Amino acid sequence: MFFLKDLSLILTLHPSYFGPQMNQYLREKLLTDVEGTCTGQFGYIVTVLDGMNIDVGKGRIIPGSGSAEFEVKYRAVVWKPFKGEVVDAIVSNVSPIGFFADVGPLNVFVSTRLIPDNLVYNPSNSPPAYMSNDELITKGSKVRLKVVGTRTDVNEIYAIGSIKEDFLGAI
Amino acid sequence: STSTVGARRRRAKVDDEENATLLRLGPEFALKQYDHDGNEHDLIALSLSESRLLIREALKARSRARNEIDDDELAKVTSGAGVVKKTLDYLNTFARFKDEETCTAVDQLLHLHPFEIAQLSSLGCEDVDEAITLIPSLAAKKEVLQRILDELNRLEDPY
Amino acid sequence: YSSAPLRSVKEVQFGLLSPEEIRAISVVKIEYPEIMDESRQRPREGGLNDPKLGSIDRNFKCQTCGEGMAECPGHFGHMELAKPVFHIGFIPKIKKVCECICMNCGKLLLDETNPTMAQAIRIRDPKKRFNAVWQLCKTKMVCEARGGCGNTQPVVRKDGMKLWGTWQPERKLLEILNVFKHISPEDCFRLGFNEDYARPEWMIITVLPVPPPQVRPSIAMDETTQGQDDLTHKLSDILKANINVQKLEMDGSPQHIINEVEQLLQFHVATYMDNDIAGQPQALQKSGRPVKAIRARLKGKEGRLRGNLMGKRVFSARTVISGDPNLELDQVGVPISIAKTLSYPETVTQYNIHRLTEYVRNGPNEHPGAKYVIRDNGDRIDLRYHKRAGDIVLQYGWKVERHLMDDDPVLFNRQPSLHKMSMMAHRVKVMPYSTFRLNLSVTSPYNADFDGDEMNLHVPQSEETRAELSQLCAVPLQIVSPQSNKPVMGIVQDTLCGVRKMTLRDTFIEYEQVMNMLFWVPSWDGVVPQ
Amino acid sequence: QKKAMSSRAGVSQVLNRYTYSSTLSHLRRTNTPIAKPRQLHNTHW
Amino acid sequence: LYKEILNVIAFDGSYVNYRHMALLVDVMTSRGYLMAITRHGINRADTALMRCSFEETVEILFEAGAAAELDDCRGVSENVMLGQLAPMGTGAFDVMIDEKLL
Amino acid sequence: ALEDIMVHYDGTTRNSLGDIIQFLYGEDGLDGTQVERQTIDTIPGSDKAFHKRYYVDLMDEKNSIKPDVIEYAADILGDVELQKELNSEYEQLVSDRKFLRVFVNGDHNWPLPVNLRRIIQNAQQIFHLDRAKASDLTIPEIIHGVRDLCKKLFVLRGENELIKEAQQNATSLFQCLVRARLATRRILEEFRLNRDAFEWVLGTIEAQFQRSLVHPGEMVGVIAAQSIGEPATQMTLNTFHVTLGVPRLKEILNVAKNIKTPALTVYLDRE
Amino acid sequence: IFIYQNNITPSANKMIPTVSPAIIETFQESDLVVNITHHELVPKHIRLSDGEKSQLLQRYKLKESQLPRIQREDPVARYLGLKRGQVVKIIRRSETSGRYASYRICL
Amino acid sequence: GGLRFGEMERDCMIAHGAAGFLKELMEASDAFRVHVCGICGLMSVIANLKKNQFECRSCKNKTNIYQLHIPYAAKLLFQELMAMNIAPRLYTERSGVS
Amino acid sequence: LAILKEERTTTPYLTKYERARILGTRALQISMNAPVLVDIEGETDPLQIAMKELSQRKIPLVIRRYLPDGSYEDWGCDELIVDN
Ligand SMILES: [Zn+2]
Ligand SMILES: [Zn+2]
Ligand SMILES: [Zn+2]
Repeated sequence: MFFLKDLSLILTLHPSYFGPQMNQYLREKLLTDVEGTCTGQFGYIVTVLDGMNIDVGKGRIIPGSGSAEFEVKYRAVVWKPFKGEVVDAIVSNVSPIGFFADVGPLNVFVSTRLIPDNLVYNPSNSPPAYMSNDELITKGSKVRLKVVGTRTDVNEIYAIGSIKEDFLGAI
Repeated sequence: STSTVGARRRRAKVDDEENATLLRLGPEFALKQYDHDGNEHDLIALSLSESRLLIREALKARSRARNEIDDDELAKVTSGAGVVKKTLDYLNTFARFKDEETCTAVDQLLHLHPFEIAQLSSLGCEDVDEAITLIPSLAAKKEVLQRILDELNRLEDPY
Repeated sequence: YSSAPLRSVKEVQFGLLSPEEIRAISVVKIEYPEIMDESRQRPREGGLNDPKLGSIDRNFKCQTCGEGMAECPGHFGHMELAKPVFHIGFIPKIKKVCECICMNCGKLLLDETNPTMAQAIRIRDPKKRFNAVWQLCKTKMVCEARGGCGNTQPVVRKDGMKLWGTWQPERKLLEILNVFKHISPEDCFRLGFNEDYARPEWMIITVLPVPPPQVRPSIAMDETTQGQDDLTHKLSDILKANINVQKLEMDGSPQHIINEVEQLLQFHVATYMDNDIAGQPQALQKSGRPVKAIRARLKGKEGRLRGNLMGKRVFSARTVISGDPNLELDQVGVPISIAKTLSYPETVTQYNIHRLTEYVRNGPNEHPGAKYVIRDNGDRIDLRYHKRAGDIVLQYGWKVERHLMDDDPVLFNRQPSLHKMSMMAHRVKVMPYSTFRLNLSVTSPYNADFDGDEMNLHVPQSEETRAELSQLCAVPLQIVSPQSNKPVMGIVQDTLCGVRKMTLRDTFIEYEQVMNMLFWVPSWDGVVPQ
Repeated sequence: QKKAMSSRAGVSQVLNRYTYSSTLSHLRRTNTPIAKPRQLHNTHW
Repeated sequence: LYKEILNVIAFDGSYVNYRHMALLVDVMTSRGYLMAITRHGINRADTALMRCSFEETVEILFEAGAAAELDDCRGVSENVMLGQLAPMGTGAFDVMIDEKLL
Repeated sequence: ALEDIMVHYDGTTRNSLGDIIQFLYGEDGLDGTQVERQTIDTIPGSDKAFHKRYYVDLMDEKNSIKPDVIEYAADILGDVELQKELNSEYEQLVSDRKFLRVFVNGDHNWPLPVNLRRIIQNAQQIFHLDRAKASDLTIPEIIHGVRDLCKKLFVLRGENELIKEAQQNATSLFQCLVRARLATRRILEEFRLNRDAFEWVLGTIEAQFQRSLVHPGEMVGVIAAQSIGEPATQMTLNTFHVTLGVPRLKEILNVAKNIKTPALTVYLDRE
Repeated sequence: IFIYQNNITPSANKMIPTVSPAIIETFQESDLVVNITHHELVPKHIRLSDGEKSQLLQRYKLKESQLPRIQREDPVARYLGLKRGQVVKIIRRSETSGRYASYRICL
Repeated sequence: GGLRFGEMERDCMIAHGAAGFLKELMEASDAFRVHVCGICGLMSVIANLKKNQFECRSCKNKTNIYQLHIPYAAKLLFQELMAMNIAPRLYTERSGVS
Repeated sequence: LAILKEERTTTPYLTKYERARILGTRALQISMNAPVLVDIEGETDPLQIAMKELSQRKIPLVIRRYLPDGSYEDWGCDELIVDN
């Protein structure tokens, strides 16, 4: 599920920053605009590999003002959940409607309707949990879930899923 | 923004089928993606832990030319100063290995379409009935895989 | 500012609107044929123009995509025609196509099987292919049976806006579209088409694309008076010719008295796009007025392409010339009046802040002054009104529009402009009196005289624009004309005539004058020759 | 008038009034609907 | 062709430099034969927006959306029509800041 | 019809299709502005008067440079090795003379970059030369020096041969003009150039030339387009005082199939 | 190379391109009385091995079509017997440089 | 009004190789910011310039959008062509190469 | 694409258009409050400043010259001899 896709970015640069160590500023600004972004198109941009040899190529000077346009071509480590995909994360929260889990930079939520019936939502328990004929789930506990659907959002991609199939749940 | 190395010409005409573990990943992740130098290159499967390394390595040769704990530190120096922390804790509380060799091994072995070769590596598994289930794309792409599944827990670095 | 990335067109793709697309794009169902009046009440009926399209009256309103008049390009709407129509200008091809394809079936009339056809089929040229092809298939009229049903193909002819043929036995081809739709994909391509951007069928319109206000603006006579564009009519004429049609196909439909009403819509739609055809019927607007068809707005010269794009009216001024014998060759005296009108956007910089803050205080009415200050916040202060007129203390990065001053490179010209030299950059010299004062020796290049002749002046605007004007168009660079590898400016009239006299052995001058003469030479070394 | 612009514009103008000799001239004027006609023929004497 | 054009300028006392007439002469000639400088010549080569800016303006567009033509936007005209700097001398290249030397 | 025609960075005159209209603008790659009417000496005059000008014979009492011109006039008289470089040269000039008779008219006046007549007149007084006391150039100095020049009068630059050929090609005519004014005989007997002067004239011819080359960018087509139509606006529609002038140009640009005056001139046979 | 005196039959010549690889040409008599190349205006042409050609193209960065052409039924083209795809170097006198070197491919 | 910079005036500047100045048809006249679609190269885009919302339903997009600077006369050239059913697609990247 | 610093064929001299535009660009660049690499020896009009920046060949800029086929040749303002 984690990938290493070869992307690129464009940054306009004011003439001020036209010093001797410019390569440097573009690079550091690159990072400020990529590492931490999130598009349903490309997923979660989390880390830029091989910094050192980043590629800048010559940049062109926009005619009106003075800025230079650079097409920085790098490569980075990303992660974007797919439907039907199966992974497991640490349970993060938990209400009457289900519980949310955290797989990496993500948060997938499981509905009380997407669990095995014999596992009911615990009333006054701390921290609020779920009881099975044998199992018990809370914040801490580790769960392996299946991502049914995915909703692309702001600068975060959340999704939903169930543990109603087999080989899913606690471990 | 930030566009990839797949510049198609979307001329006017709404054809992006659903995404499923039917091995039908977005058009941006086809078994055949294109290299920065203008070459053809196989996708890049990155099972957990193996991911945990690529990361730890770059954050390091980074804090080099720039001049649970042993990773929280290398962060607040070479990192923009949250998504990663999470992707690092998680990728470190679930990573299934430790040595760049023990990880090399898994790959020198397993290497199926990239997504699988990875899922099999980052997901615990015992039965084929199990793997073939949590990785529903297999099923007919390898007789009941069982050997391999063992050979993993056998190189399953201790914790 | 628009967050969207800025780019330049590197390619243009042509094609024809697929009815389904026009539908998609439309923001107006456009059913009603009127304008607005909610029964006299002014607004814009959800019927025609603005049933969500662009808008009038200085009202952001426009489907909340606000922007009000300026910033909001138009918004297209549509209109489901009652029955398929011929795209006035394609009627030729639509016909040559049928001449090449069989009906009741819809496939080519010559396969790889026919030799002369192979050849045509290999001609790589979207146009000469469809050319050579038709030159073949226009003869055979037997859908020979490969594909089947040899139904004899009719010979088609053009009569007004309808294609008819004989098998004689005469019938008026309605039907066509259906046949086209069936035409095979590798066949679209066999003829001059493209399966993605323009399929043969779309040469017939189903759903009509209705263009928005900025296209057919209205011109009201204050408030309580009409004023509607030409097109905003033949849209309504069409709309009406559509309504009645349908209301004859859902009521006592006298099946052979409908067609008599279909031909009308076919026409009004021919009109709308083209109103200069063969089958006369000029189609005049109540009064005799011809009614400009869309294609009329484009015809070369005057029409958009050659009239508004290859050349437009453009920081420019023009008046009467009279030469001045005391102006450096490259200068050009500009009437104070004009300099106090034409400005120049000079960004604030710690080298000119001091002078600019002065020019600004000076206001738009003192000559060495300025007339507009623009802050980073894409907004403009009018130096002649703004309550903080004499106030303003600039900020590096702001731009100020100052009055043109001495030594500002500007493009001076006299047309007919048939020379590289009909336009030259001059040093500006603000002077009194209402006229452009140019040097004599720079007379013949423009080819002007002072019997009333006028001159156009243009003012550069960028820091480079200027440079480009002074480094290649400066009058001095122009002295040696490439067309005849010899100069192209000499000494005319008085100066010439007299220079002759002054030269003769008989011409002598005494000290008193030999002095006032040396004085007039500016470069004079300050040494009287023996 | 009507859908008949197929006429001739020029007949009847706006009498000049710049100078007296201007007005005289204007009245004593002739037209000719459109290299040989423009010539000053002999018959013109 | 040249000799004849030359003798037409020269029969008037006026002098023009070879290179000019030649270029014209050459342009007419090169495509194989005698391509006339007329609507039925140069304006008919493999040079849509362009040709559209001379004589058959509209139909030229019609049968351009008809066969779905693609325009480079390599023609001086295209760019003027677009409002972009055309690949003309001054714009027949790019200008980039060398960070290294900066 | 020529809009999109502009010299290209390789020196090709092409259009919006790359279609080469001219491989070297004007068949020389020179900008008309930097060109003037020069007179190719070699071409005109009698074979007699020609020889008495450029011919030098170190193996002869009457046809050798008098030692009042050169500084080694007597120490040079008779040298076999020198009289050979002097042959290469005189043998050249003759190749020229016959090669120029390109202009079957004999007219020796033509537009040519780098005005050499003046360029030398500048040396004339920059160093103040006396029509009396001798120069100081080896015969190798002169001859050899003018060869080294030709080498730097570069128009096209390419590494390969086809290009390197074009080089020599689109230049030639100049070189001949060059030799014509830099023949040992003239350079010493006509314009007594010192060793110094010569190294200057040379260096300048070279420099000047390089500036006289066309600039890639030059929107050539629109230029020639006007350059031609302009001197037409100044003509009369009349064909009075064979169909010529205004209507003729018209006739031509139309590639007319039936001109008013067809006519045709035929010359007798050799004899 | 047949030299028909007045004219060959339409039934006849319709048998030329019927024997490849070999190729055949037809020349009218009254059209070869005077060698056309001999003319004043006619500059010298020259053929080019598919080597000398595949060179010109690389040396000038040409896409074949971008090269000045010459007609198959061109008087000179016939004389030297060209073919669709062959190149020709033209070398003529020039009042500007002395000699210019142009090339025409044969369409 | 404003004096026209008609054809002939164009020509000259082009003769001068005065590239930029001539380009400067835009600054002294038309100019205008239109929003194209990265897919159906049209001036459809519903750009509500604030809440950034861009879109272009029918092509259902909100992600791939470009802004361009062309002479309004031209923006018009296109709206016109469309209402005559011809489609002037505007693309920001060459795909055909050469 | 590309083209080594080697095998470079174009003129080693600067076309009038190159210079004109270089000075052009660099001029507005300076007027955009950019940074200068010389001694404004009392100068204040950008085009002047740039004209100086030229004579001392300290204008960080590169001309990417295009060939009809599509390839190019990069040259620095420092390199390019500036006869004219
Ligand atoms: Zn709107
Ligand atoms: Zn059939
Ligand atoms: Zn679209």
